[PDB]
Amino acid sequence: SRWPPGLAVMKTIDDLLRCGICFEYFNIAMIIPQCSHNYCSLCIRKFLSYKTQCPTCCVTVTEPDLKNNRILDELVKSLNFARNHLLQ
Amino acid sequence: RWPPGLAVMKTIDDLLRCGICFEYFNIAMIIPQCSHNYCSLCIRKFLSYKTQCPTCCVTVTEPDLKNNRILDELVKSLNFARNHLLQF
Ligand SMILES: [Zn+2]
Ligand SMILES: [Zn+2]
Ligand SMILES: [Zn+2]
Ligand SMILES: [Zn+2]
Repeated sequence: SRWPPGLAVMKTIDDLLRCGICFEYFNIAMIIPQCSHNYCSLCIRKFLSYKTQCPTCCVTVTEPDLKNNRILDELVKSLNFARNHLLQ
Repeated sequence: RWPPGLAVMKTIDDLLRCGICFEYFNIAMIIPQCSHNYCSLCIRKFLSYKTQCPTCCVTVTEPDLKNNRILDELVKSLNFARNHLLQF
């Protein structure tokens, strides 16, 4: 998941688009509205079945709180496309 | 903008642009019911005139809005990258 020579600066953006639970690019990104943290749907829903809190900041969170953060899905798709188009 | 080598990055630029002011998000707010995003001031001003999402027309009021803090970080990071890749 690396860029052509001289695009090391892209790492910051790549890192922002990765879930803190699984380290993969957001898959069906969900926001926790009370704290603005984001996770893959499956990742966060699995965590909340365990503990009803944000796995980053510890604020109380229940499953009905979660909302889709659709723009992150769009960004993941577009960044993957960009990266592959450049490596070509 | 991006040099020709990196023209594809315009796709990422486009996703970080507020649909009200056409500038990169400043203090991004998400409308949770529809997942569209706008600069905080842009959408709050719009809602004082018409209580709807500018893109999808669902009813929205100011108490609905939540910070989408990841977008501000993405804007900051992409600005850095762009400003250091002008001669790529
Ligand atoms: Zn995940
Ligand atoms: Zn949190
Ligand atoms: Zn705006
Ligand atoms: Zn909308």
